[PDB]
Amino acid sequence: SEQNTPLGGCILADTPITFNENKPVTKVKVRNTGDRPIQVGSHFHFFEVNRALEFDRAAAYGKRLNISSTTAIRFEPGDETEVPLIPFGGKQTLYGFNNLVDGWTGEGVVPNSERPDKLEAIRRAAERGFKS
Amino acid sequence: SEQNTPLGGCILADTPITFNENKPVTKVKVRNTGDRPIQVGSHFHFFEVNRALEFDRAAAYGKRLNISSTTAIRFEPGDETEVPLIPFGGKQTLYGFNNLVDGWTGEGVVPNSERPDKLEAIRRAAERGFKS
Amino acid sequence: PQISRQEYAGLFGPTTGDKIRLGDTNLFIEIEKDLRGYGEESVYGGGKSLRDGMGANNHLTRDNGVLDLVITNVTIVDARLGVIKADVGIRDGKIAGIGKSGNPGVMDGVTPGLVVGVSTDAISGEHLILTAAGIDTHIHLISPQQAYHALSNGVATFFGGGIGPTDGTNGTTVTPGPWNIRQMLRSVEGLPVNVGILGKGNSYGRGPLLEQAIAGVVGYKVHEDWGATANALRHSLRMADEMDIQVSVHTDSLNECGYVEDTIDAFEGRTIHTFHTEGAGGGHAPDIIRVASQPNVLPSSTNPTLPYGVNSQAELFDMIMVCHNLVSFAESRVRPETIAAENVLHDMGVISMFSSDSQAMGRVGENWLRVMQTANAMKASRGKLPEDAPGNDNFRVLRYVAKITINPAIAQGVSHVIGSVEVGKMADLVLWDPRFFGAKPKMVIKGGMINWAAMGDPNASLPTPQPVFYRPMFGAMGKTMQDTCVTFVSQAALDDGVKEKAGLDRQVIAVKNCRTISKHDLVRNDQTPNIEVDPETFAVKVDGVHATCEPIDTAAMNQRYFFG
Amino acid sequence: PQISRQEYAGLFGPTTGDKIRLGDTNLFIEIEKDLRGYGEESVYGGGKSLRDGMGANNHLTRDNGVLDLVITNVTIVDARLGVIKADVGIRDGKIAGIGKSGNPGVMDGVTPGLVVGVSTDAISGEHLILTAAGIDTHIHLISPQQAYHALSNGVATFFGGGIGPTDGTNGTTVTPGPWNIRQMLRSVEGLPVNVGILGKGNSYGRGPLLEQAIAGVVGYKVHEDWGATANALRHSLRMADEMDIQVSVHTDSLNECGYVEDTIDAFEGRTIHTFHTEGAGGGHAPDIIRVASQPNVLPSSTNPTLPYGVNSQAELFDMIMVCHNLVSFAESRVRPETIAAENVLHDMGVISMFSSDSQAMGRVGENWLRVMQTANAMKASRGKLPEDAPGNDNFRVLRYVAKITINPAIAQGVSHVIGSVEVGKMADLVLWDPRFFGAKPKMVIKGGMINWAAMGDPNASLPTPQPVFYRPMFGAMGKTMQDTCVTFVSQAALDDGVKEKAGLDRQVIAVKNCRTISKHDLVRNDQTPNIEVDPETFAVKVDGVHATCEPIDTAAMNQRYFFG
Amino acid sequence: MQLTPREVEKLMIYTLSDVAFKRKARGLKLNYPEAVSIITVTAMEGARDGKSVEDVMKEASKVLTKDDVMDGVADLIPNVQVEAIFTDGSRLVTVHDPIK
Amino acid sequence: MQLTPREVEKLMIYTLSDVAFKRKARGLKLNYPEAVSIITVTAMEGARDGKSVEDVMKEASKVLTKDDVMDGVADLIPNVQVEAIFTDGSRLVTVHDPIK
Ligand code: NI
Ligand code: NI
Ligand code: NI
Ligand code: NI
Repeated sequence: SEQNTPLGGCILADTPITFNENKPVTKVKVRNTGDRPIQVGSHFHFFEVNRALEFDRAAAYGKRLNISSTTAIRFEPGDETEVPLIPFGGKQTLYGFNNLVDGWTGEGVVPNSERPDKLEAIRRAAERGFKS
Repeated sequence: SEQNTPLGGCILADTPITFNENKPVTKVKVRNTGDRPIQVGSHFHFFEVNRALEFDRAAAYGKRLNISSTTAIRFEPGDETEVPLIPFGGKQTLYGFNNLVDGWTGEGVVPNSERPDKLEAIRRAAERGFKS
Repeated sequence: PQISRQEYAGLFGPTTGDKIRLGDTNLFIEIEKDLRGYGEESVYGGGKSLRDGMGANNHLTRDNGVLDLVITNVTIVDARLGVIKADVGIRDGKIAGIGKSGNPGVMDGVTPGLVVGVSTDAISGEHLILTAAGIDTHIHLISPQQAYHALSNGVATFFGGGIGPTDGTNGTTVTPGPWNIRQMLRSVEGLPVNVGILGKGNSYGRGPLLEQAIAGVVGYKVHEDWGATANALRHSLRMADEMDIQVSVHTDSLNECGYVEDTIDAFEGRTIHTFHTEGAGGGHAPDIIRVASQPNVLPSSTNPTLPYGVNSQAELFDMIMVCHNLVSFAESRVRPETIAAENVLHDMGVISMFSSDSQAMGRVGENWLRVMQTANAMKASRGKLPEDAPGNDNFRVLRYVAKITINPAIAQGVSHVIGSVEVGKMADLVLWDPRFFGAKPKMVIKGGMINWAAMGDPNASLPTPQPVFYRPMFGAMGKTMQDTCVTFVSQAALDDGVKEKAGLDRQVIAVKNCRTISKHDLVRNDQTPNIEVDPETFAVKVDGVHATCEPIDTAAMNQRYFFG
Repeated sequence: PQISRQEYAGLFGPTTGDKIRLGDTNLFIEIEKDLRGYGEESVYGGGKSLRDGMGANNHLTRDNGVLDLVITNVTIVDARLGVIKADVGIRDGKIAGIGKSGNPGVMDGVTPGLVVGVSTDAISGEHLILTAAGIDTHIHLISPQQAYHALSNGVATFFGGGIGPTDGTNGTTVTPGPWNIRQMLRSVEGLPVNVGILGKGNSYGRGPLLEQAIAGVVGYKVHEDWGATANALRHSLRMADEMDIQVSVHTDSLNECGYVEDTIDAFEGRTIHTFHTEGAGGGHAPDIIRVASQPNVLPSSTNPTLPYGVNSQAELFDMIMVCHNLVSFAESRVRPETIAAENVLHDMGVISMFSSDSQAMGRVGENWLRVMQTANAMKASRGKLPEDAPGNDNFRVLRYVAKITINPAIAQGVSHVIGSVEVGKMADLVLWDPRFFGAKPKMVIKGGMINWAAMGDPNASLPTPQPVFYRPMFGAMGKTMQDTCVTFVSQAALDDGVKEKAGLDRQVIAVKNCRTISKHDLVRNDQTPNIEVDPETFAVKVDGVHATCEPIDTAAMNQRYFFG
Repeated sequence: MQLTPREVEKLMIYTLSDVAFKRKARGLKLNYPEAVSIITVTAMEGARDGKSVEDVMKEASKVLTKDDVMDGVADLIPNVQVEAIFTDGSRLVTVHDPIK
Repeated sequence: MQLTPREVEKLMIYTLSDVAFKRKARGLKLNYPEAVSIITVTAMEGARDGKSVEDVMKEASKVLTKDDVMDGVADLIPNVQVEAIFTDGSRLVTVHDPIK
């Protein structure tokens, strides 16, 4: 109310917050095939997560988890979880992580074909050991 | 309308412009006692106008003409006109003109007395030849 | 007291709610805001307000922040400030304030920094429009005289390249190599416009690019004529990101090493400036226009296709066939469908900048003219933009203005110093009579001095007697012309002492913020829709909607105004 | 996806529409604007967003405009920006941007200039309030240790004078003459606060004033103790206008050469700063308060009368009687009626600044505390200001904040560099926990480095373990303390080479814009009403309305929070 | 012929008005530059012919009509000014509202 | 009249073509500059007259013959180009092999 708020407290409105609303969502199925727990955050390039995670890696190309900024998803050993994926914004330029892309992850301009740098990436994942 | 405006023309709204609304107005009577025309502008310190103008000089202390910025009033020889007067704004600091004030022209803080620098000014006008 | 609008206007010009016709167009601007109160109006003259101890301060030395110049009672048309009525103030060749000017001794409401004094000169803006000076991003340095044609249409900054009328310059915006760059830097000292120079991007290692960077370029130009390869692109952009400089492109028209999609992939999501985005001026045929969908692309059109007219196809056909001393390259290069599309996309905010392509298919002295001509043709065909306000054309006008002002600046990383009428910026300004808006300016103010103006008989008893023609002024004279003009360079160059090394007397300013920008940073022209082009009929669809309009017979601001 | 406010807040703090309680007060602030979107929220940590190639850029060198520091998800309480939620960015010890921070490679909507990178450190502002650091205009340089008490209440700039505990300093804010000034400039190099020094104004010709001006003062202090004569005033102000420096005054309490009206006339409509405007701290008795009606007067109060409490009369009585080693001077000096009036006038925006009068009747470490204490006592007694919004206390709070921030700055001609959270300004900032707002800050950021902080056991495994007490930090260390601190001076001095001559390692910055300002240039405290004081009963009427309120028994942010 | 800058400048006027007079005689409606040319030269030629400032003024205010110009040009030409060389010297001629 | 550099430059064309047209009317066979002048102005004037680029082009490719020029001039004028101000704006006109 105001009469009830603690010292330094907040009076929060009611309306929920809506985030990532515009962005197209890809669901992938993720199995942890290692013996150790794996935890992945909101802004990590899902494509490039721990080799031991087995999922449709091609589908995670240019993608992140569609969760709250700063939060994470925990993949315990030998468990299966479905996760929502969304594309990165801005320029869709991804440098670093596991050095799988080190570039542009966008779709480009041709609907119903793949860019060759994507197929390169995907091939390279495969032979660096990134489970699909 | 729009269909009728000349090249580069303006379509003016209707509402009149109101200026100087807050400011207290002193009417003075002005006679030109010289043989030559006298013309005074909007921002001139009325107190310090041409010696040949005869009016209540004390009443024009800290004052200007309550007319449109950039315009003027013409006082032809041997004619009498009533003029509206208003105080200057800002800091009410008047330097130059005929070197009658070269300072502060405000009222100050005491209602129903005059500041002594005003009385000085007024005396000095009198003996420099500024007709009252 | 109370005064009629009509009487007020006559004294002071238009105020909030008043509407101004921009020439012989059907565009009407409206004053949004009036910053300069009522009753204390600052005007220069005999018997007026900016006299000693009255509107003008007479006791303050200049170091109290008294102005060097004041432009009074002016209508500001700017893409960031909008449509306002204000006093504008200049100090140390910079915009110090926009607001109410005068003497705080005797006046209420003087904007800080807008103290008029002993130091101050004056310009009467009452019946005038003030703009930022335009910026031409696609200049071929073929002829030094272009500068004069430019100033005469309200353009005061050139970005491009060349080395005079060589075959390479006739075709491309390149100043190749450190010798040629040095030479060209030194030459432009003689010009009354700001300049930044572009280099040749078509290189395999870092060496040849770095060279030119240090020598002083602001950019690299990738052109078909020298090879518009994936290699070129890739290395140019990688260097650019290193050097904080821009890359401009003229793509492969022949589809030799690729299609547009492959070009796009060569960009590798990296910031890039795309010249003549439509393709009449060069580019992947028929469909270079699809680059306008991408967030990393900062798109421009050259000015000969804008507006789209009845003589446009005839002209262009014949032009290429001489440009390339030549028919299936021709009718594939020159596409009515995509030209119309360019026009529409402009109006949508999908193509973000106008440019000339000076004496390489476009018109250096027609960028402000054509912009206005386009806005007006488009109002006619399409009506009001959805975001327009019902009584006025502000939204529209302002979109268009961004195209020749702030958007070019942002693209080349000079919005920190030029492109808008905003506090802290270089006073690179243009004054116009509404009657002549876009076409024929009154004056150009170049670094705080009047450099260029419409001036009649120097022997006459006034400045107005005939013949009135454009002439250099004192800012265009002596050592002041260099003092008041900027030579844009790379930070690399700046840091290496280009100013000393090259012996430049110009102001030398480092370009900055070129590589972190995207389409969405552009002002009023930030739209990234889906663009599709039909490889048979060249028809353009924008989010599935056919993008066309019909050619104009009659242009505004055109045969009425010009003998040319 | 969709998230609850409560969950959002817990992660990121409050957003637009959310309300925050400022301590144990009844003041509630509300977030007006949220500049940092939704879904791409920049936070430092393990497994969070400001990691390499994700929220942080990992490929850009610093010369691309990457930040040196970022303060994330913070609530900005500033007198010019209002109450907003933003990311704040610092570069080269300056505020580069307020907006959305991150990596434009992977993020939409990053404010230009707010690129987080390899260069960037981070502060988590989620549950924090960010203010401008306060500015104390009435410092007696009695004790160097005052600086520590000040930093510990969120004050980082001192204006005043002295030469340590001399009888002249104990009574006045004067550093007399060029020797003493030089000495004092040199000394303050050892202090972790910004400083400008005041000189002795009581002089007959120009000589003795000019002397001190060149030696480096920012002002002249006119005090009764050395003579508060018409002569003093007049010559001080005339010089001031010449030198672009300020004049502060402590008027004649005895009415020896005049009454208040005569003092007023000595000002000669010239800009002036009036200390302890109420009179308990000095001034024309009973009625110095009437100077708050004048447009040329920039009024201040010292902090021991604010708020007005039940012990206030007892204290003050006894204080003077020792201050002046002394009863009809006493009970005429100490007036319940005018003290109450001071409180009201504050709330009205008629007295424009708070100050300390450090160890000469006020409390250097209580300006932020007392301000808040006053706002809250006044809400209680008067209710909502008319301009308040019904659900919140923003209008009010912000009035009060202006008093210790932007208004002092403007008065002393340093608003160009300090006093507000605004782009282009020196990062002189304070971080607060809402729970502790006004009372006990988290940290002080002084020239872009943390100089002062609440720190526990340096041997501990965390920074939080007990005992937690205020301590210098690295910005307060070594050569950085000088690098990050400003010594304000006259332009005269600057131009004469004060920095070399005096051998100062501090930043040396010229004061500017002191003489063209008036009461109306003040922020949220720009009111000039008619003020009348009854020479018998000392009753105050403000536009004919009796100006009083009742004393408080209990202060907020007081015995709950402090052992002192 | 020892042509001074003022003399040379005036050749521009003569050249544009010749073009303008040819166009008007084809029935073309004149533009701004062209119209200004014709009024200017009318004055100038009057001066040379020995007329008064007063008389040339009249003459020049009557050479062009609304019909003879393109719509709007009037709005572009409120007045025309030129210095001409009269029998008594160089003099400024203002021609007020020449397109009636 | 607020003449721009482009406007002023075009006065040269008008002056040389007037001379050229006088010469052709005396029966003089034209030279290179003169011939280029006549073709250029023909276009320019067409533009002003309201014609299309297409139409002016034809017109200009027909104004001069082999007979009307000095032997060889044809070889010197393979094409002529000028920018003219059409109803829809400034446009480039190329005139191909104008001396037939
Ligand atoms: Ni090109
Ligand atoms: Ni080009
Ligand atoms: Ni005091
Ligand atoms: Ni004191």
